[PDB]
Amino acid sequence: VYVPDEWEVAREKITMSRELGQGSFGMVYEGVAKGVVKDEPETRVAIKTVNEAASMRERIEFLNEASVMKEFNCHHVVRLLGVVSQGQPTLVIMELMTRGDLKSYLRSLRPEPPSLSKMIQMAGEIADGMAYLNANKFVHRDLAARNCMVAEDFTVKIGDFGMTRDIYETDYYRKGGKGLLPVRWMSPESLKDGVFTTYSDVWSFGVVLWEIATLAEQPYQGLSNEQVLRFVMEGGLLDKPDNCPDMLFELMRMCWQYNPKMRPSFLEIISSIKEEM
Ligand SMILES: C[C@H]1C(=O)N(c2ccc(SC(F)(F)F)cc2)C(=O)N1Cc1ccnc2[nH]ccc12
Ligand code: NI
Repeated sequence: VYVPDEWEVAREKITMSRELGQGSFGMVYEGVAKGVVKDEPETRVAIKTVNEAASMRERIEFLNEASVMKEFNCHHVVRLLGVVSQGQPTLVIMELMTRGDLKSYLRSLRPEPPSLSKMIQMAGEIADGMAYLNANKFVHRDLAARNCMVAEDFTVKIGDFGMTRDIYETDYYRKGGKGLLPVRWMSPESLKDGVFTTYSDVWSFGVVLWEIATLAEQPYQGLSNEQVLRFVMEGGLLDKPDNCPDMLFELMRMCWQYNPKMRPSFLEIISSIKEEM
């Protein structure tokens, strides 16, 4: 969009309530949208916005990125509901994930022993999505607990809040003063040669596993960003989390195989888990 399609919807249908946080292209809100889900009058939505400052060509960056999600149909990726293109506010509508990001959820559980089952359950839902994504030649590049989203019924879905929430600023290194990088989630090949594949994603899934087991500790805590680079690229791995089940630690190690070709497909992982069930 360029070229509005059947996805285009009316600004009037979309009422915005409170804020969620800062997206790459502008703020993001809670809200409600009528006639966007069939057999359903009203729908709780995340309204993503561009900026009353940033003009046409970075307003197109935004829409054409969301044009990619039109292809998608996984109950385990966050759903595009519509677009609002013609008009100065310029916003995208998305199924509202009501329990927020998975890092926040896991941290909300700290201050009071999560079942192998519960964790295997989540890890399976996460791989469902990533399996679909990588199926459709889509490589996420920032798979992390902070980009997994939780539903009213505790279902996990792959999303992407972007690299720019105040709340997770310690999760990004500005390497070279070039882009923000999730250096703690990145494969040695992503770190050295800037290589991003479906297996760069399987590396980050292993880190997410680690996050699930730790109720979202900072990976490689006690290492500065430059030291993580050095550590991982030089063959270095994360330690087995305290009270981590073996099932789970051994997935993480398959995901952290140095040589990307030795790591498994999300399909391999879904297979691997779905026996333990
Ligand atoms: C910022 C908005 C958004 O644009 N995305 C998103 C971006 C790309 C894809 S496609 C991919 F998963 F990457 F493959 C999916 C979702 C989100 O997750 N968002 C956050 C979000 C969505 C819903 N409910 C929420 N609650 C609290 C936050 C929140
Ligand atoms: Ni499911």
